[PDB]
Amino acid sequence: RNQEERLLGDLMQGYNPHLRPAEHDSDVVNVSLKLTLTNLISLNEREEALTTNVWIEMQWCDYRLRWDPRDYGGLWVLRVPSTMVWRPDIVLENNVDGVFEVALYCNVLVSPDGCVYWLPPAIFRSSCPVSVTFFPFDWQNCSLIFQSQTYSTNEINLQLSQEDGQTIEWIFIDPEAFTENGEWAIRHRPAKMLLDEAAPAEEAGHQKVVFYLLIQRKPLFYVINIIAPCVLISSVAILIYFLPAKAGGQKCTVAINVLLAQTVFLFLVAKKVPETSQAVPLISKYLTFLLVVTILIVV
Amino acid sequence: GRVLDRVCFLAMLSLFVCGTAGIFLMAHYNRVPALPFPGDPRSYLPSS
Amino acid sequence: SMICYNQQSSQPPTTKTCSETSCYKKTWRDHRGTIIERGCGCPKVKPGIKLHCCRTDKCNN
Amino acid sequence: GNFDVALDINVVVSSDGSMRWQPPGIYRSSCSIQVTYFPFDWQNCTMVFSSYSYDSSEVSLQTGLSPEGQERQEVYIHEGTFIENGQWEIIHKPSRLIQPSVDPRRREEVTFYLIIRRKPLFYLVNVIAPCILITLLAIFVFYLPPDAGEKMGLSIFALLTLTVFLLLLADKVPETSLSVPIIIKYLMFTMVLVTFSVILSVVVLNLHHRSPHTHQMPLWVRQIFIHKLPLYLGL
Amino acid sequence: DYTGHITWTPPAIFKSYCEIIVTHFPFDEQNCSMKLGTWTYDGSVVVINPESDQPDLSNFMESGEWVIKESRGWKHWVFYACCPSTPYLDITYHFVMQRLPLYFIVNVIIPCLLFSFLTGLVFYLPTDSGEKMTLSISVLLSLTVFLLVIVELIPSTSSAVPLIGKYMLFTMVFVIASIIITVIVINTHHRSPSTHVMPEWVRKVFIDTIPNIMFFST
Amino acid sequence: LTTNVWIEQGWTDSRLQWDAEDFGNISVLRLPADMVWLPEIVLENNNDGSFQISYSCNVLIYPSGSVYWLPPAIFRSSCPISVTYFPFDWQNCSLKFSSLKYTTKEITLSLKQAEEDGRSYPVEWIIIDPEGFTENGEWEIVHRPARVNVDPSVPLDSPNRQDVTFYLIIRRKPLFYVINILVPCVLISFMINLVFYLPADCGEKTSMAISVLLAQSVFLLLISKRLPATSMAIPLIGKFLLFGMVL
Ligand SMILES: *[C@@H]1O[C@H](CO)[C@@H](O[C@@H]2O[C@H](CO)[C@@H](O)[C@H](O)[C@H]2NC(C)=O)[C@H](O)[C@H]1NC(C)=O
Ligand SMILES: *[C@@H]1O[C@H](CO)[C@@H](O)[C@H](O)[C@H]1NC(C)=O
Repeated sequence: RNQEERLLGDLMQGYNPHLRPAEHDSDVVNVSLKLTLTNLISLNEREEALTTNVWIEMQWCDYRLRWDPRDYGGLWVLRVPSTMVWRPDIVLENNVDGVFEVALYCNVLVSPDGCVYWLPPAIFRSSCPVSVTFFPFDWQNCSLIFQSQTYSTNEINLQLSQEDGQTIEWIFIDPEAFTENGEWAIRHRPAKMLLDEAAPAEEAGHQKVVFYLLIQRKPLFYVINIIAPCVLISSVAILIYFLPAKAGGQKCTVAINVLLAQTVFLFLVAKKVPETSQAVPLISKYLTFLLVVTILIVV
Repeated sequence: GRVLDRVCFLAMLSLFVCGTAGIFLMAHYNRVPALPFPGDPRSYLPSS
Repeated sequence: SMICYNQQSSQPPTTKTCSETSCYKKTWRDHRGTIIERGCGCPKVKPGIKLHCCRTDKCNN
Repeated sequence: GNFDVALDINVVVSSDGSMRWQPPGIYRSSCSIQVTYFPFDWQNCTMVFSSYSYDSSEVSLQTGLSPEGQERQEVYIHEGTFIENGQWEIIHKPSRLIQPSVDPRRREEVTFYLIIRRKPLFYLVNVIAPCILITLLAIFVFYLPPDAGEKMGLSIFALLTLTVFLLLLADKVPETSLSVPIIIKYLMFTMVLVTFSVILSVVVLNLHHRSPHTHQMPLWVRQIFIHKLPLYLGL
Repeated sequence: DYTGHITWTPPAIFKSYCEIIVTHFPFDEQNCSMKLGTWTYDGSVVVINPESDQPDLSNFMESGEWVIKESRGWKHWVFYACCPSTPYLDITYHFVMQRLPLYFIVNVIIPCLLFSFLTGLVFYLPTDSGEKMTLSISVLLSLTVFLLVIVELIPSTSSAVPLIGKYMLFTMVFVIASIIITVIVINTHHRSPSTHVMPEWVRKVFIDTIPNIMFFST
Repeated sequence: LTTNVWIEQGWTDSRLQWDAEDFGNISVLRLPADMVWLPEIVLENNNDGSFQISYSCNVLIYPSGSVYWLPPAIFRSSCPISVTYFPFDWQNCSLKFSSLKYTTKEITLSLKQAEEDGRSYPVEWIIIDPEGFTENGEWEIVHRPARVNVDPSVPLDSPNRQDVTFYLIIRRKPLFYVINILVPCVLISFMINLVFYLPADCGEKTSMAISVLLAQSVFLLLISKRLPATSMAIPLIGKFLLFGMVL
């Protein structure tokens, strides 16, 4: 530890973690960003919130944390608390619960060239406007917008990460370790870097890294528990045309009791449909249609 | 009344089947687009 | 019998013997880097994973 | 997962070195529920207090003496300002010092017990009495004439009301599987009773509407139900 | 200790992602794991070792819904292609749990059985009573109201159809088939002699080839 | 009971005094609350563990040594519910403020003394700004008393000996329950008298009566979610529903 402690003491002499690393004026600190999704926890439609477990890989370089390994016994890496180094204050801008920041402030890994690696994990609840027209056969386009809270484009250059020759323009997902969400399947997972050309350069949050999640709902629960029973119970009402039109035929009993069952189904779906008002959900349209059909059968 | 029942049975069955098929096919054709961004030919997956 | 390699990634080569008629090499990338798993059999790989199943001795590497 | 006290307050320090600390706490503690006699049940809930780090060779525990003293073994409840829980009555509230087993080569704790009885008036009003009424109605379907044509309606709507009360109870019952609550046993018993009322009503309606020209009478049926059993049943 | 030995036993509430199979619910078996490792240290600077092959279950409070059949802890070394000298270590503790099914047996399966038994009983109701479809449609109503109970009780997942879901759908389809066939029977019963002439095949099948109980009068 | 309350604390600190003429006629100073001694007044009546005020604002000190502090707070307290006359019931909740850090020997609690026309009076009530107050959607406030309570039962060295209690006696506005539950329940229950007019050949009497019973059961299902399952009394609507179901 003597070489590690020596290096830490020599590195932390006069180091201000609240001052951006710039060796010359008009220097822009390049920050490369990658996002790994470990599990899509949920999408609550009534709060319009996507809850996700992510690991954010941030890489930048700090000239003040440079050292030569030969002066420290061949030490080639150092684990430093993330509070003691300068950090790009990257936050999820579109958060719905007020949590802008990462869940755990782990150690950074400083290299002899001064290049800092940081992989904090985070629980994020992000705002996802739910398009309800085809519910429960819908797909959603959720967004995760990452930007610096304090620094501008003349101070940090926030870009997507580069692996060997190729830019990672997607959310990374472990093929082996990923467990699919029980109600949502990820079809597309791109990433983009957006910078409005006419935006003020001195303002902080204009260079954004946006990760998109296009997710398709698996509707099997609604098919099994709601849609097919409702279809069957509504099709029962068609049978009254074969009952006799006399006392004991029981046409009206059958039709109106089918309507009562449909009202019970209205109560069942009432606790599950989103409560926005741009569009009528597909399930609500179908239940209204089945109701009207039963009304016409009774008439 | 019997012949009236037989006519209106076919009418109501046609209505029920047509509405059911319309709703189910609007459900069936709502697929995610083949590309993440319309007007952009790229697919944004890691090449192998 | 069948003599198949079983080392991980770029480790020193090591070898085992099994009863299956095929060796397998399984390549996938995690958040840190690339992992290669070598063994015998032909496992059912989940999508996004490269698999090379070969039926000759010491064919993983 | 909360181990600590609710508020950081002062400690009273005497000149001889005595140290008295009376912090407040809000504690959610694990209580294994015995569900067998719910909602006529009583529960034995427990609060185990102990030093998390120091062992018996460093910190030795004893039960807290009250102002009464005399080696108390009880939770103290100030009778003036204590408003009793509307659902629970405290039958016993003892306190004990649990010592761990001897090590050949768990820590000592002070345990406070609350034996508490549920007050079941809500379930008597909302579940038991309607079930009694529905059972009484299920009895009287057999007094309904077959010619009125209202046996199936009464019996199945009684079953439907029972299902509504099952929906009522679904929000309140414990969800464990070590036993069945007695109220659920009563509900299932009543459901089986109404089901059997339906079955026997269907049998009676079958007998009442047997086609005379197709169905001929077995002579044993004529001997029993026309000649023998009526004078026993008062018909 | 005076030798520099450190023991640290903090508590935690672990909320771990585990793939849940709902196929055999409520008779389902789960295998759920806890992967633990040093976040920022690889195996060359920090080595983690299991204290024992088994998780410690001596102070385990017994659960009212799950029984842990087996449990184990496995250490894993991970080597990457780029760095053949630095391992990455983890310890994964897994527990195999079996659901206690009594709650769902009593509160879901038994009423479904009762509604299923009453489904066929409409075929012992004579048509002249005029109560057949009252019975059938009211049993359907009871099933539809109990659907609320089932949805309130079971987890709502779309990963697979559970056994309770299959039994519920079977019971509902059973009731609907009973309703359809009862309507057919009632239509056959009320066939007028004048408008509907009797087919010869119907008379042959249902009146002539009847070697069944002769309690009947052809 | 959940309340938003601004608690006003006043006390003289003889160390924090100055003559204004030696400091440019400065007559007021704003300081962080963490720099001065505080009595540490907390809500003892809380039921969620949040004893303390929410926002620890600045204190105002004056040349006389007086310290004024108006921390706002959001408090969740235990209000036992009497269900006897529901939904025509009124509740008596209290907010009990005291110091758990100091006893009667260390601090003395009292009500604020205000002045009108040069005559002082104790503020014996909860202050509500008439212009800015928005009434609760279902609870009207009838009484707002304030008291200083010192009980002799507890020992004198107990911090719970003295307290200042602010009471809210509040009446429920029954309009929602009258419109949505009570009136439909009564009108369906009174249809049970109509089976006596139904003929026995065309009027299905038992179906109508058992359907009234079913509707009563649905209303019990509605009511059961909205009240605690206490045993002090039966709710008034519960009494009517039991009576109607027996009938
Ligand atoms: C910071 O990032 C920018 C890209 O956002 C880098 O710019 C380009 O880098 C390539 C490869 O080195 C050069 O061929 C281009 O000429 C660069 N373009 C610009 C804008 O100059 C830039 O080099 C990065 N800076 C550092 C210090 O790595
Ligand atoms: C303050 O006001 C008084 C008023 O009499 C004046 O005499 C004095 O000079 C002023 N300034 C200071 C610093 O006291």
